[PDB]
Amino acid sequence: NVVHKTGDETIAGKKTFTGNVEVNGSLTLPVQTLTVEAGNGLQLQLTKKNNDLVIVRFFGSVSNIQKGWNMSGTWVDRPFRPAAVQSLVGHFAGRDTSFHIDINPNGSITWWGANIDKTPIATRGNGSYFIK
Amino acid sequence: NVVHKTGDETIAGKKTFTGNVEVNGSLTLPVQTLTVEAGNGLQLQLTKKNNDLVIVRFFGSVSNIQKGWNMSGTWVDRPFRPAAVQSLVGHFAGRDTSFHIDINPNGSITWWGANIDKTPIATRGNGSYFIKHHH
Amino acid sequence: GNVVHKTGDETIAGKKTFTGNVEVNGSLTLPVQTLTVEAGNGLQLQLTKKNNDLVIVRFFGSVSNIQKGWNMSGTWVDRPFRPAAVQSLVGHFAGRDTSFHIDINPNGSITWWGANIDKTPIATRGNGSYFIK
Repeated sequence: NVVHKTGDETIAGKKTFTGNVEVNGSLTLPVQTLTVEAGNGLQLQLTKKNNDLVIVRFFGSVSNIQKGWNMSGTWVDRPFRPAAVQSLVGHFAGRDTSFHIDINPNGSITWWGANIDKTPIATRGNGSYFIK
Repeated sequence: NVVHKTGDETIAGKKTFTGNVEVNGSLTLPVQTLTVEAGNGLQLQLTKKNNDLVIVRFFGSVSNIQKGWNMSGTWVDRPFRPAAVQSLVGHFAGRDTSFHIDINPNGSITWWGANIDKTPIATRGNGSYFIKHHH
Repeated sequence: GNVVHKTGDETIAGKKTFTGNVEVNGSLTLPVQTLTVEAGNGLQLQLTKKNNDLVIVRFFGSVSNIQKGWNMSGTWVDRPFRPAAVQSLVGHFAGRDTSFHIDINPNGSITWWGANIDKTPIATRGNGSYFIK
């Protein structure tokens, strides 16, 4: 039940390192992913590592929404919801223009681009937030 | 004075794992937060993990600033300053338009949106940088 | 003695799988690599990759003579920095209200997804993050 300086080993218990720790190989942490059909044609692909850092990738295209409106689709599942509202910037493919969405702590998503009419505009980009 | 394969333990010393490490529970690293009234109505909420990765959340509303001007507010505290100038993109709420700011290693912030006249414009978004961006 | 101690600087081989919770009060240092890319059309990327997974890209340079959906006509991203899946990274034009994005593709090519840019260079800046895995 001792940890050695060689060999593959499994280690249980809470280990608190008070100093500097270096890893020269790979550090593997939990990863979870989620796809959200957020509404109005917007899709989010979320990847969460260490139950904290989330990178959101925008897909789809948005139409028929105004600033301040919540997207009319599926809310972000509980394990991806941030503790505070997170504003994620995205870009309209092939344009000079951008938008942001807010992912609210309840999982709802609020649109904060300009109003978009019936003509969809492709939405892309990566945004990052911390859950805690 | 020995680390075991069970139990809660505290481990002092620089420990270098030359191979692979996996953590199946939570990995807790240092976290520090700071709110900065940057100037010109712009507010930054910074969260720094592992004295390295920072996510900056923009709040407030900017007015009366020209491109390339330092913002006329509070400088970023030393622990949050990057080693190289970092450009963080933000978005004006309810608009098609965006800006960026440069967070300078000295703690200052430079505005790099368009010139903004006296009417404030709400500023939002998350941007991330490494303090230790270099190998 | 081949055991890890609760004191002292020590180097430790073997894959160590911590099935529980781990806390680091000092700094955790993971592998870091950097790359500068003249991506084409004046666009420059400075990339930092940590743990062979998280990448922050920093845009520099000034872009000209590029159309939407065209691949940029410069150096492709070196293999170690390529994402598994296409990653769209938003950038900002310095001193302007306008923005762009590029797609960093799995082969290291980069596709321009701003508006078309004619002969006059516009300065490009900003950070974007992605996971390789």
